[PDB]
Amino acid sequence: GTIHLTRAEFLKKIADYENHSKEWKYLGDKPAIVDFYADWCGPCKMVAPILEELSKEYAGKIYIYKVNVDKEPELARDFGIQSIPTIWFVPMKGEPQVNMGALSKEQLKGYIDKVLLKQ
Amino acid sequence: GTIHLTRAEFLKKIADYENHSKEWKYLGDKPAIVDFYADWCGPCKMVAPILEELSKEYAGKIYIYKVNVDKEPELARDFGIQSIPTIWFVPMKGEPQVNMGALSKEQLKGYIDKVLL
Ligand SMILES: [Zn+2]
Ligand SMILES: [Zn+2]
Repeated sequence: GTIHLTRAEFLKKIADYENHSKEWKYLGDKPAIVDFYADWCGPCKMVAPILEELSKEYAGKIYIYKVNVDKEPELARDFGIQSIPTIWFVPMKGEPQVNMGALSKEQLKGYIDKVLLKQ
Repeated sequence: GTIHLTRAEFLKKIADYENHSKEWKYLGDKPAIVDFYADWCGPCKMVAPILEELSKEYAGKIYIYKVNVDKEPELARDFGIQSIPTIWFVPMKGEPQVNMGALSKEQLKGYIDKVLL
């Protein structure tokens, strides 16, 4: 005849349907920096050229990404950006490490070496 | 040098971070009907015998399930049930086809032979 179904049975016979929160999973082929900045940020203008030269010095070893929070408000909001700049250090495996505020080249190199490249 | 990212590009190069994938993965070994009913439901009274009949003539081809929404409030709420009866036709692959309202034996056979089989 027809088959009566509890929710517990539904999960086994129909679909294990709950939309469980997704675990962080990096998709890039090299570790990365992700720099959340804005045009009106003072420090960022000094940091900007530092990131360009770091992207050359570590070329082939890392990516350095930039996100303009004004142009990408959904992304910025979803990641709770408050301090400008907010800099993410994203290793191939593990949770991103987050720094709020500006950093010197040597501070950046420190994070690149220890966090991105696992020295 | 540095690479600028749109959100769409972030989703590909960094992390597909939203809970927006989940694939509907039907777990059964044959197609199914799932009938969301309730005791307070008038038209369900007419549909019930029809389903039990269909349950027999298609035995081994499909399953016909029944969910009492008042006994399974989380299921009813999670799937946004808005009227009773609500009937699902669940294919081996693809999203289920959903019909709100009582159907006829002629109509149910329609979906079964065409959508399920
Ligand atoms: Zn979002
Ligand atoms: Zn739920």
